[PDB]
Amino acid sequence: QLTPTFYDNSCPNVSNIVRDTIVNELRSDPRIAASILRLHFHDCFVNGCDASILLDNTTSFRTEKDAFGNANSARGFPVIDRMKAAVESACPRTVSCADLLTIAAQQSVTLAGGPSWRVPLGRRDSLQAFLDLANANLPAPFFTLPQLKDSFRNVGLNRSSDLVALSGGHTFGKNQCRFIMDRLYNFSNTGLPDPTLNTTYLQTLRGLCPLNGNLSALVDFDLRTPTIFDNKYYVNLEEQKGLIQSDQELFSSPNATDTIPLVRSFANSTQTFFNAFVEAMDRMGNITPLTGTQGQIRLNCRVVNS
Amino acid sequence: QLTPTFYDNSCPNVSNIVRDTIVNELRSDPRIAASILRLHFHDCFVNGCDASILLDNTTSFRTEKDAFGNANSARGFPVIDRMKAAVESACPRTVSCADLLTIAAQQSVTLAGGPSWRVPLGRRDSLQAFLDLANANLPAPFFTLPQLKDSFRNVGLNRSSDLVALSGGHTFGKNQCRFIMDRLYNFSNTGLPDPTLNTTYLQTLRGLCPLNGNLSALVDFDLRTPTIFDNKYYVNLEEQKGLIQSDQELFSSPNATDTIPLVRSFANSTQTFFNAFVEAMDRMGNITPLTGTQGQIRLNCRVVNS
Amino acid sequence: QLTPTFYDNSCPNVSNIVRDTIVNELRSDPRIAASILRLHFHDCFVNGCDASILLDNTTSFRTEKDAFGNANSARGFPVIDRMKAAVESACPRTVSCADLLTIAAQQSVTLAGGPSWRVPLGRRDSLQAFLDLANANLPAPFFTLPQLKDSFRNVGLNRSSDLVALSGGHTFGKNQCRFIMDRLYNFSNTGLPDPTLNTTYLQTLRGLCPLNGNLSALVDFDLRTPTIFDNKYYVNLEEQKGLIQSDQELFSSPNATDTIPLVRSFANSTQTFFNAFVEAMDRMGNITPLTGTQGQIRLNCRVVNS
Amino acid sequence: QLTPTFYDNSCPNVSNIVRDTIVNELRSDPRIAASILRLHFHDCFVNGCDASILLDNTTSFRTEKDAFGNANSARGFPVIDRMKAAVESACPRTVSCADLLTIAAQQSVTLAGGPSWRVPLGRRDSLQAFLDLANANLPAPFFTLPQLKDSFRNVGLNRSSDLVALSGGHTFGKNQCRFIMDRLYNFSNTGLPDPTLNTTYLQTLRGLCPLNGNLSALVDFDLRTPTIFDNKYYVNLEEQKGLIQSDQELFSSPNATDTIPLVRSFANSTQTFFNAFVEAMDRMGNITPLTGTQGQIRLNCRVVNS
Amino acid sequence: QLTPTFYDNSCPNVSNIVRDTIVNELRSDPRIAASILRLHFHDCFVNGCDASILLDNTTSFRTEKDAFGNANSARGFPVIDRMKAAVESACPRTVSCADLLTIAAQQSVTLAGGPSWRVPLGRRDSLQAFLDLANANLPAPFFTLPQLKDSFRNVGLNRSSDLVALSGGHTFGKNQCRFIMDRLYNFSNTGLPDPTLNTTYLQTLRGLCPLNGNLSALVDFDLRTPTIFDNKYYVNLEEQKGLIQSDQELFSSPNATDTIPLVRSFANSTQTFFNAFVEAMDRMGNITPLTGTQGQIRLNCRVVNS
Amino acid sequence: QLTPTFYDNSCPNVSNIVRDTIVNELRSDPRIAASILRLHFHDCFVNGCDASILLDNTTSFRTEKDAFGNANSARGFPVIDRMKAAVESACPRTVSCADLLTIAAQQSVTLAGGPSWRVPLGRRDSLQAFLDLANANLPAPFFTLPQLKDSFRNVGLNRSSDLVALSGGHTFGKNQCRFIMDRLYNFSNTGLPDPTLNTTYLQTLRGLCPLNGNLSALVDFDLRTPTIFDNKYYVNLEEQKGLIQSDQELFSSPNATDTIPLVRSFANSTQTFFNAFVEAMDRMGNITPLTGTQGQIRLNCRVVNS
Ligand code: HEM
Ligand code: HEM
Ligand code: HEM
Ligand code: HEM
Ligand SMILES: [Ca+2]
Ligand SMILES: [Ca+2]
Ligand SMILES: [Ca+2]
Ligand SMILES: [Ca+2]
Ligand SMILES: [Ca+2]
Ligand SMILES: [Ca+2]
Ligand SMILES: [Ca+2]
Ligand SMILES: [Ca+2]
Ligand SMILES: [Ca+2]
Ligand SMILES: [Ca+2]
Ligand SMILES: [Ca+2]
Ligand SMILES: [Ca+2]
Repeated sequence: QLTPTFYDNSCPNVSNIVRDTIVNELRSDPRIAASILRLHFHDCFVNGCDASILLDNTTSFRTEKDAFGNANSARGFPVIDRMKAAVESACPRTVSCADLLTIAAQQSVTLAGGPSWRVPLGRRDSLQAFLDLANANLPAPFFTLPQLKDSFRNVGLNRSSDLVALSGGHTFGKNQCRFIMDRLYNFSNTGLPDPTLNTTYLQTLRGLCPLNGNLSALVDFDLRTPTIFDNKYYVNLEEQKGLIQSDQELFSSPNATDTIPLVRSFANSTQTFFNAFVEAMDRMGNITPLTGTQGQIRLNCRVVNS
Repeated sequence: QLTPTFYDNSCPNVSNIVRDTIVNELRSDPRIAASILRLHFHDCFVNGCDASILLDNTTSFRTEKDAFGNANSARGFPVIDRMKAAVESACPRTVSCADLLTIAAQQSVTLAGGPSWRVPLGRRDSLQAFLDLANANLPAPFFTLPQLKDSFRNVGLNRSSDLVALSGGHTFGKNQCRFIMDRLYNFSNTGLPDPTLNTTYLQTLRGLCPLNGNLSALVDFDLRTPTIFDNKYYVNLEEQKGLIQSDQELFSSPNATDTIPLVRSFANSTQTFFNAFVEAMDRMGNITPLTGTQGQIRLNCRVVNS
Repeated sequence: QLTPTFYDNSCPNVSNIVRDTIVNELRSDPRIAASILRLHFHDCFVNGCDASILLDNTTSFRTEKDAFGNANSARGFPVIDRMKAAVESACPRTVSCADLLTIAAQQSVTLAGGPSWRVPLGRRDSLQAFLDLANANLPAPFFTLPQLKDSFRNVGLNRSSDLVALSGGHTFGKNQCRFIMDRLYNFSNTGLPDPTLNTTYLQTLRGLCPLNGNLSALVDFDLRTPTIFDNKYYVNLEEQKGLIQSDQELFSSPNATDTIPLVRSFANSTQTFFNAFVEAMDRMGNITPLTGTQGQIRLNCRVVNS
Repeated sequence: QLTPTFYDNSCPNVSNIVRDTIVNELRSDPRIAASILRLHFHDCFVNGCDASILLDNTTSFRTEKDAFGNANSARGFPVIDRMKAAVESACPRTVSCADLLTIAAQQSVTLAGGPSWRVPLGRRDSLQAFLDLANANLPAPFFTLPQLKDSFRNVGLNRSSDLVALSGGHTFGKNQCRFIMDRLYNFSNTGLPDPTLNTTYLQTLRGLCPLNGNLSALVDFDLRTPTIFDNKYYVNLEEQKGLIQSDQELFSSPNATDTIPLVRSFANSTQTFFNAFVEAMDRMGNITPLTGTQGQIRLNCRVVNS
Repeated sequence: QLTPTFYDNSCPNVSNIVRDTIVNELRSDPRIAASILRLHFHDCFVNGCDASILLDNTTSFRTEKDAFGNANSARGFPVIDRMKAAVESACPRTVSCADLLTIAAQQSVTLAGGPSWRVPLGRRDSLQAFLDLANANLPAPFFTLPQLKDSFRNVGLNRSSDLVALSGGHTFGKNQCRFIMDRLYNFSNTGLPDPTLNTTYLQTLRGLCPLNGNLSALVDFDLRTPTIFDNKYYVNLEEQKGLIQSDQELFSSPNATDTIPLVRSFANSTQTFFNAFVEAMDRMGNITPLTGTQGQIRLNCRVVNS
Repeated sequence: QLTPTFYDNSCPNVSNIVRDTIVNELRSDPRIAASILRLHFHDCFVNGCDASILLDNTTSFRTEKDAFGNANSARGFPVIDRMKAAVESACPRTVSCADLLTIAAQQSVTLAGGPSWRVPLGRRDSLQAFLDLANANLPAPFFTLPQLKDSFRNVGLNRSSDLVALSGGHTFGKNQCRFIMDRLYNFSNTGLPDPTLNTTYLQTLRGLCPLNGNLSALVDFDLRTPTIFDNKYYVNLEEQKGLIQSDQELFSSPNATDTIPLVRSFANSTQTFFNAFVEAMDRMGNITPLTGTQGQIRLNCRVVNS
């Protein structure tokens, strides 16, 4: 039902427009590509990729921007508005916000040096935002592996490769100190740091996130190549250098039987990882989409067309 | 206009409640899933899926339960009342009986081992029952293929796949002897059995439905897997083992030019059949629904809210 | 994702059927093998090998047959229809037109004496034709080397070997006089012939394409073996006997630094060329294919299944 | 590094001298202003504005005058020699040929009625001519929009305004029939004229360039004001009256998403166009200049000082 | 594309492991080396050396073990499983079953005293088994020479040396009486034994395979050195002592014009035969392999990885 | 005497070749761009940019690779050999190793995100390596500011901007712990750390370079953007975060009167820094070059042509 050539006759330049917008932002916000990939992920895990995450509050529904995994964390919204205005100008009423965000996530990966592919298209925009569902569906950094696995399965991403490949999104981007404190100082009430955190790195992290510092300070997800989309994320995991608990568990959990091989496999071959990432991405992009005449094609991503 | 996420913020647990109710019934009535799928079908073919079939007699209108294809045949009503009370208790005045029956039919298929999907929702309940329309719209086992085709077209299901896929509902469930007698003994006044009925099976059927037995005795629609929702129904058709005339005609009628390929196709691939079934089901679920402020959300499925 | 054994259980005889059809045509049209190889190439460069080039005009989309590089040039369509009818007869609804054209191109090469291999299979057919994209993506005979290189890169064929190997398709086949006139008489407004065209050959070409003759008259791409698929194409390039500008530039352009070695290499070893050709062909055959449930398996290559 | 006041103390009268020379030529060759603007453009696109285009053949290097876009097309050289002798007489050894040609191009625009500004100065003259680079860098009338865009980007003119503004140089000047024939009779082998050429104008052009006439006959670039530097060039584009393919594509190409607005914008306001032109011109004038002690200040523009 | 050093950095000990396993088996089953060489041959002739022959039945495909030339004949499977477990233990997920069987066949030859060489590596495992293709591609003992030649050509082994060299695999190993009965008693309905079978040997064979004995009793292929890989196989052919019809025909067929010289040549020089064998083996090992990312690296040779 | 257009007619593709080589290396060694910039610097400071640093030992002279500032520090040599072979293949005997290394250093800067410019060319290669001169001319991390200033002046880089701009090369790249130990623990026998090293950073550095760790472990020169060529290097200096003593002294030395303003100036404007860097680079590239017929054009950078 979704096809990569959906706009080829109706709006042949969409990807160019999306790409130009991102390249442009990158000059002022080098973090933009990572943020955008994350928005798509947060979009798709709550009722599919329907742009529900882009809606602002209304008297009929609460915005997903207030969900626990989005509040004071999700960012990049004005950039999406900018690309939407640009494409409305070129192909009035034709490209939905759901598709736009998908194309943008894909372009962000390629621009950060990752694989290049054409994402299936033709999704439509939701009529409401689902805050409660977002609170229930988004995974948290403190989940154990069986919990992460449960979280992915819940939305239909039932293969270990889905979880392992998609976690590679942590090959760039930033993370707040608040999310790693319980690991640097008192992990799970043991009164000691997380035993799976390499001790040399532990010292560095403590320097970046001092026990009485700013919890909103940012640290890079990938210590090797912080801004390049490549497979270094997996190399770090093998050395016990995954930044957040959910990262390290893919390699260090007693339940990581089925994941350790994929991790090793992705760490050994950039190509194997890229192919896997691309397939996992297209599976995530296919979660319960709105197609045909369901939903709408928003004029502005933040509000339902009236 | 109908969207699968309609209740996601208002009554997130509906499907769970519906599913639990059915699983529970299944312990005492293994036939319940089949019966429920049949109610939805009989609902949708008479003025759309508006729960009109669930209304009991009033002084202003006759119940569809007395229609020729419903009388002493349709069953499962108390189970619908039970799930309705359960959901009224969880989400007072929010889920209509039309939606409830749709969710229930879908859950019955999955629970019997069929595909799993999210049905479009947001239908509303009718204000009256349409007995005459039911007498005119419901197909009968003795219809020829052009008649079955006419019957489906009449309600908008105009593709051969609609008829072939939806007939796969006969992959489980029961059927009364009365409906196959004219085939086992004197078919169409020829004084002989239906030539399209495999002769070995003919003997078995005669053992189950003796010339002077109980016409209400039940036989399984699918001799291979009587209770499992799978594609065996089509395999039987190729061997001349379709139970009722309307089943066998999809493969044996001289007019079965456009249907034979679909039958063969569904018999060869469980996946092809499942996809087809799901699409056909969603097309049937979209017949002239009552949406927006039309119709109502009944407190009890058997009566109009006063 | 694409595998050479895709039809081995479902339609084991496809290649035989394709081969027999071509052998048969060859008796009446000795040019058929060359034409078919060219169709596949023109198919793959416009949204991948999805048989989009085979669709005829509809009210929703214009046919690619009217694209600048196809109009009054592309040929062989009725032969594809013939092989499609033959395979539909043997394996109803199983082999897509995209796969058929790929198998046909490969068989045409082998039958003209080239290498023999099994092409990866499992592609599906597009839902529309892309005329504008064809106008933008197909290379022209007057492109400079950096332009040819840009054209190939654009579709993902980013290696110099891709361009050099695939240009070897000019080892057989015909070309119209109109495409070489600017070279025989007034090259690039210099008022003189192309200095890279051997002068003895120049005289012959002028005899074949007189200044006031028929622009549609045909000349052979390869003067050594016009109909045999071998490496002579490269030997001609070293002697300044490439027929069209884009051919000669691979060896004579000031930017031909990376291509001259491959040309020399392919001219010295039939085996080296064959291996290269085969790999380049499989890379071209892998451009953004439609797989799984995307696109369809057409009953007739010229129209979308309704 | 380049400053508009470079000669203000050393040779305060240069512009006057340049202007007087042009005014004088204009009496005998009304086309001179257009030709001169074109020389500067052809100078700057090949290794920057270094007067490399003005050098005649030597035994060490071939003249750029033989490049494909210059041969039997570029003109105005003796007029440059005349202004050079005049300024050598006033300020011996002080003004380079690169600066002279820049001042001349600017004066030609103003004298034809365009904006007036002071161009940045201080460039120096090259030691050789670059024929191959000229063959690779100069755009041709048959390029598609993505090709024109690629051509400009290649030399550093990376904004759509650069291409759109600078194409306005076609607001005056002449063009040979040979460059529009493929459009009037057989466009891209379609056997039909270019569909983007207004049909009334098509007839006029055919009258000026008969199918068997003189290919060197000249037609005006701008049908509204052939000799006045103004924004009419853009008005013609909106009516499908751009003379050469590269002109019309800025408005009619499927890829003209980012250019159509600029075209419309320049067509609506002479001032907006003038400002844009001036900025684009100064960006082109800044391509990799030779400054300080690099290159030399030629005594005669056609030869390197020995 | 296939290289002998493929595992040298990833799993340097594979050959040692394979060799040790075979040496070990040899103590209990002296026939193991011959059987293994035969498995590789049967693997390669059905869709290339992709380990398709090692897969057991599934509901999606029938095992090739039931093919006419495999049923109650092919053996050695548990030994392959043993070496696979041993190498999985040393280099988890790195060596495919296709490569393993190739290395094993080569080691079996050397261990039986044949030449020693490094086989090209890097093949991958198939996703299905091809029973019908096996029934069509495997040669039978009763084929005439033109039929054997046709059989080899069909898979790409088009030289007479391929057939003659590879038939030398009969220099060791066993054969069932059933395959030589038609020759010892009633050859081709002549009511007489095969005239090309030396009469003294005929008597011995009759003693081993009595007219009413066990058809599964085994006789040695090579009467001179039954277990040593050497050229004696050819010496026997010259004396009319080839055991099965396809063996003797290489020397006695009226069509054996091109083969008789090779036979004589191999009978005269152990070195000439060894070189030929090795080259023929590497050509057979190169039949349509799955490389790069095609196919997979099985964890267990009998089943597809799920 | 040196001109940026030196190879434009003789080997127009050199820069492309150099750039492609580096882009390629970057995939495996992200540190390559930094290393290459450093080689050029070490080349130019010892008898000018004459590629003397690239020569290996001979019986007539010792290699500069053994100089104190090169031994177990300088790297990237095989990459230079690779680009040299590539350009010899395209323009035999035309580009010297001295020019190649200059182009490479410039390309490394741009590829890491720095300015883009065309370096003056035409240098030639030396006939010997100068080890003693290298020992005397290369600056060390422990030099005081007057010593650094003396070192630069000695080779002709007599402006404070030369030292300040060129020190910005430390905006990327790595440095060994051994070079910062005296600063982290016992600075200049004071028994205390360097007072000009920010104390928070001091802790981090100590974590990276423990008092009894590996002296060859690497730390990044720029803590803000370790791999991006930008002006952050200067921002760190103002916060006392220059990594090595010679870095911090430009801002903290009592003699830093003339340098502090430049540091502040470069920290405030990326453009000001880029312009300065480029000019400083071209001044360094002009140190006593071998031109005309002096020196030679090496076939291989490691040895003198014999
Ligand atoms: C194409 C025309 C159709 C005809 C003529 C027909 C006829 C029948 C008949 C006569 C029975 C048995 C009634 C009894 O013994 O009391 C029956 C049962 C059933 N039918 Fe159909 N049917 C048709 C289409 C469908 C469709 C489209 C569906 C649903 C998707 C369906 C689902 C069922 C099920 C599941 C049962 C068994 C119900 C139970 O056991 O309670 N039928 N049908
Ligand atoms: C590299 C750029 C290429 C250009 C500019 C180009 C151009 C052309 C032209 C102009 C013709 C003759 C058209 C006519 O007279 O009607 C032609 C014919 C042909 N081309 Fe190419 N071609 C290119 C690449 C390829 C590729 C990659 C293949 C296939 C692997 C190919 C295969 C053929 C064949 C076999 C013919 C003859 C077709 C026939 O006789 O019907 N070409 N090509
Ligand atoms: C965008 C791509 C461009 C193309 C493909 C192009 C093409 C041409 C052609 C083919 C001619 C006529 C040649 C002849 O008949 O001999 C011409 C003339 C001219 N072009 Fe362009 N041009 C381009 C850009 C420019 C630019 C940027 C300028 C200057 C700012 C310019 C200024 C002129 C002028 C003034 C003439 C007339 C010269 C005369 O009458 O002597 N062109 N151009
Ligand atoms: C002002 C005096 C300078 C001193 C004392 C100095 C010192 C050093 C030292 C000690 C290292 C690390 C060596 C190692 O760990 O093996 C280094 C690396 C580096 N230096 Fe400098 N340097 C100076 C000037 C420059 C200049 C002018 C440039 C170039 C424009 C430069 C570019 C680099 C680069 C890019 C690296 C990292 C190389 C790599 O990662 O391989 N340095 N420098
Ligand atoms: Ca969503
Ligand atoms: Ca990374
Ligand atoms: Ca109803
Ligand atoms: Ca069943
Ligand atoms: Ca296509
Ligand atoms: Ca040929
Ligand atoms: Ca120039
Ligand atoms: Ca004008
Ligand atoms: Ca096989
Ligand atoms: Ca033997
Ligand atoms: Ca030096
Ligand atoms: Ca930096």
